[PDB]
Amino acid sequence: MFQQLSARLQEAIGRLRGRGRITEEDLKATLREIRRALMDADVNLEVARDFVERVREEALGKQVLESLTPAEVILATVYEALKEALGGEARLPVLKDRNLWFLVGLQGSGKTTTAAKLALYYKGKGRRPLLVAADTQRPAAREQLRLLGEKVGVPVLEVMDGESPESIRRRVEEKARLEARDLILVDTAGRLQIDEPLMGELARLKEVLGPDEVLLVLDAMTGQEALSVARAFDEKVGVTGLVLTKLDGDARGGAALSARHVTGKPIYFAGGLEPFYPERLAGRILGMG
Ligand SMILES: [Mg+2]
Repeated sequence: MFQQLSARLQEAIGRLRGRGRITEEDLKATLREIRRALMDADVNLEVARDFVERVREEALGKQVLESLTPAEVILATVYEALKEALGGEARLPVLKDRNLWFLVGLQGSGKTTTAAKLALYYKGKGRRPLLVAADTQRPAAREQLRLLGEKVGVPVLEVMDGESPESIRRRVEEKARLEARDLILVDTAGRLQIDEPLMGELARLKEVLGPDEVLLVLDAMTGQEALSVARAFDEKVGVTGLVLTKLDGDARGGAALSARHVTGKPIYFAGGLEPFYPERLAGRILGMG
């Protein structure tokens, strides 16, 4: 995962291998190399700085300068720091008896596909999901979700053009009652960029529907821009967790590695969609697969 970063971290660590004890300047050099590798992978500057300080403190705590196999001590330390940067421990949203979640994000994030994949994931766990195609301006966005629902075997309520949030609420409620739906996944409007009309409509929909989770879907390939998108969605709408898509196309990793620090939000899922496992990703970056 994250090809360029992975190669650079592995090389930085491997440079230390089979050479016996290393010097302080050797360690500092290695840290500077890791820092540059993170920077080049579009990790947020402060995240990268904190990461290497963490590694250094942890490595020195493990007596790296006395070690006869310092590369292994570095490897361990970097693994942990990666784990932590990525979220520490696997996290998922809390289901209750009934749940109504928003998916938010830019057109291009994979939001709509993600909504359908999440519905399938939770159907496999025994929930009874309902997809809601909530774009009140674009019939094609609603049709997209309708087709995906048919593919995954999950019902889809399509909002009407210009439908009020209150009417959406009523129709969703009705359908959920008639169909015993217990997980309502609202695919909100996707647009190419953030603007005030979008935000205001999302914020209003949120006031009226009262979602228990707001999942922000981000194309990881956008790098740091994703986290600026995240901050904007959080400030203007309010997010509870992230879904990162297109991780397999991301050679860099900066968004994943920076999200916890920058946004304070968990990465729930990774995009054909699985719960996000920070430890697995940390291993993959380091070549343990
Ligand atoms: Mg308000």
